[PDB]
Amino acid sequence: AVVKCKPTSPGRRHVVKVVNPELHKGKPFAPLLEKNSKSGGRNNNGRITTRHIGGGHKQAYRIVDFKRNKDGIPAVVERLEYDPNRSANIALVLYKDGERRYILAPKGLKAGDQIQSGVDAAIKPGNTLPMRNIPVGSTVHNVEMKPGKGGQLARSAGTYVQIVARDGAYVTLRLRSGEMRKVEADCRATLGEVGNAEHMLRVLGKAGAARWRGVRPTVRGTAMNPVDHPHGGGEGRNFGKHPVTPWGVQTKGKKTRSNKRTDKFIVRRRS
Amino acid sequence: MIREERLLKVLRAPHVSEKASTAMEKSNTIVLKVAKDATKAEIKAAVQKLFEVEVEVVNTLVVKGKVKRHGQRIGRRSDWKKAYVTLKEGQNL
Amino acid sequence: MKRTFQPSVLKRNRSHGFRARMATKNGRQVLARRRAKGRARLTVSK
RNA sequence: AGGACCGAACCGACUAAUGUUGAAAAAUUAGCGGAUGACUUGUGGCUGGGGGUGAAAGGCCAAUCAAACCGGGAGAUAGCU
RNA sequence: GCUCGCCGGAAGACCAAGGGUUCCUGUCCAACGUUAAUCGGGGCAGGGUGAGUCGACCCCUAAGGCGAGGCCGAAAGGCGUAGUCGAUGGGAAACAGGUUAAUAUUCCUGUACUUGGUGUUACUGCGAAGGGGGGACGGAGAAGGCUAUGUUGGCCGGGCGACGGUUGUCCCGGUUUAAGCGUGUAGGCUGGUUUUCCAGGCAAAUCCGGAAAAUCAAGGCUGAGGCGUGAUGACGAGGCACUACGGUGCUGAAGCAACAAAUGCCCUGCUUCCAGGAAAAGCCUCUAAGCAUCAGGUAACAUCAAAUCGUACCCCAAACCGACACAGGUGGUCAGGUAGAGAAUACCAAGGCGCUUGAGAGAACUCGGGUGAAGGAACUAGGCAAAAUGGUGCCGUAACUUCGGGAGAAGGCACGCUGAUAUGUAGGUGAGGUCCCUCGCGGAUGGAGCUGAAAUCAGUCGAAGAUACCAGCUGGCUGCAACUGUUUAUUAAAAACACAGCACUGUGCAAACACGAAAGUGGACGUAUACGGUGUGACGCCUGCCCGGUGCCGGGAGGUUAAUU
Repeated sequence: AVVKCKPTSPGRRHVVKVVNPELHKGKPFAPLLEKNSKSGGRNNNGRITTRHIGGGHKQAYRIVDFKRNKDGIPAVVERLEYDPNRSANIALVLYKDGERRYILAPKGLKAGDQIQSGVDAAIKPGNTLPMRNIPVGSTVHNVEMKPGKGGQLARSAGTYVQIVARDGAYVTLRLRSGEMRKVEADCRATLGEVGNAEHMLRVLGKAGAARWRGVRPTVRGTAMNPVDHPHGGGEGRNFGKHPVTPWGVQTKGKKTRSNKRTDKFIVRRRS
Repeated sequence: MIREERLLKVLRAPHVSEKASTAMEKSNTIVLKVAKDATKAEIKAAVQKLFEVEVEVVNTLVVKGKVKRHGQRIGRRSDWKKAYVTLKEGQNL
Repeated sequence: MKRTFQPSVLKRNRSHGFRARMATKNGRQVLARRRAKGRARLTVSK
């Protein structure tokens, strides 16, 4: 549920938060935990390569099964959990043979529900199978781009893909971006939408809330000096530039896609 | 723990001082200068063979040598190892 | 106030120690020039 | 519950006097702001000079940074004193 | 030596870092010491640092570093796999007393504990670089039980007072005791045991996980403190002997109870929230290769071993960073009495100090303060600076408002002391006794003793009772920025930067973008409810017209047009 906060202090007045009582309280399943090393946006040269990353809460990584290839063995959802590493929620599932895994929690799925993957699994939310066996028109998420590689499309909270056509060895997908894309039909997909669609209704309400998530301030170019940014300095508020990146490249309007090796899978670009 | 050639080179000198004399009267403990690289085991066996007395326990410290200036130049004395060698109740020498 | 030299033997030895000079070609040239000048102290040591 | 309120430690540095061959190459005294947070701090690490870092002041990068410091080209050049 | 004064959440004590003999003793005084200097952190000489259990080394990893081969690069080199390093984190064990001129959890006395080797003996499935468990983890908040510690009483020793009183409801001081061992408490968590079966745990598993029956209701785990023991002891005012007058020796009373009580401990808990909170080893268990009367495992007793380096002294400073014996800077630990909300503040204890030129004088002027007739902002750019307000409780409080606020708005009243209610009240704590008991560190009953705010009534002293230190000035109109934050270290803290929110725009993942001749990496172990760039800047009411210019996006016919031929 999305909840407004009362204005008992100025940084609270505009907080609107997503509170989900279905989520497990407390600690995760430890055997699927790995270390998660924060970067500050710096690469192996120690240089800031992506700005505005730093600080924010410590996080453990949950090992999540994007491949969903434990075929034939049914499973039941034990609980939904909060995962700091992504906007979606995850489900702790138990397989009939004693194994436990995490999966992306699709919308409507809850403790007790039964999932299953494989060429023959039932057409129902949370199930995974090759898209050559999902009816054209269906709605899927966690879609593979190569067979057995693992899901990569439509994982964020609320996203989904629609299979609009299947022909030959290829399906055509309407991605959430609006793009029409061809992907080979042996690629796996999971039925349903990713859960937590109300994610986009949060309002952080204050600056510290973005800091908790590891977002450092953005400094506008026109607030700098010429030596630092092409949007220069001035004398009072001045502009008169054509808006560019800090590196002199035209922001606003210039296409930067340059990938002839994958052009052929793009039926129609996003509009 | 021992080989006689080594045992003969481990004990360097008696150390004389009020603390060393009291340690003898009050605790049957003899104070020695020993080889810088000596171990408590070597010291205990060297004392037991050469001075022919039974040893209870050996305690050791390393003394930092004092520095002395000389106009623009310093001189430095040597570090050495002190041994508090406690004899057994039946005192000897 | 607070001054620029704040000592740390561990950090001293890591940045300027004998082994740190030996680790790179240019640090080994610091030591060459220093031996050719005839210095008494190649680095600050124990 | 809160980048909530008052207020020591702790962090800061709005006003004034003093000091200005100082007690101090930036402080002292009286007052002042924050004080569960975008807080504060110890230890160690990483980023290097047209480069870093910058909640952006051309700020900071070992007491003078619109291009650090050291050595070298080097006796640069100086129609100037 | 006797006084006086200063600090006492420090100006005391103890650590780390850093320094390195500055430590103790003797001796000396040229230079150093802002003066003299017999003195010194100064000169010279000698002395001094004692560890199985305190630290380091050691085992284990974090960020990150290095890196056999390897990938990449004119050379130099860059990156990186297996690995190997790297604490600021995890991993065995010791305490109280005594002692030196100077060390002590290290020496001594007493009493313990840990992990290995060896032997003996009884029992026994042992075995890892692997599996599983465990180690192992956040913020906030609540408050119950405790100890540290204090106060009073009791107890014991001593006292009878330089000046009115002081054999009593009087004065002073002491009333301290550890680890370890035993007990398993307040309290916290969790159902337990057996059997059977199984696509998981890279093979294997008697372990974990999963499934299915049976059966009992109490089982196990964690756990401050208390009590006992340790202690036949240590410590202890004082006493008696000696003393080179610095000391040394012998001896040694009481050593209890009640109440209060942490920010320490139970608590790595409990409750709750979102921002969802290291790793690896030690450890416990499971098997694999194997070994099978061997080995090895468990236990008791015995015995041996635990090396090496550090250990002096300064440490919020005269010994470290500041050229100085420099109003500066420097992380952690300890927290006594009275008043107090308090770690503020004032006065004190323990402890440490009077800050390394002093003596006089009592001009201007300067610095830092106190008081001020009448006036009260007339000062000045400006109330700059001063002066003022200042506590608790209760009564009371406007426009406006996003309904939280504004608000401690404003303003008012009370306030000491003594007695009564009540020789000490409401409450807190809780003994003897009586009874039960699955008998204990138990429950009920009982209310002694101890402790104890606040109110009303009456009285009373002063000019004044929040009496000192301490401790908001208040209100009205208006510009700007929503707000908390950030910034020119060292003339600018602001209206500047940031900010949540909004929009444009790029980006289908080997993403765009960025660091890199490259390999590699960040973005991200993310995937369009995502990531980057740009502008605007909470919220409310809203955001109109212009595509000629410049920029950008789309277009293919025609013209022009490169290398090439």
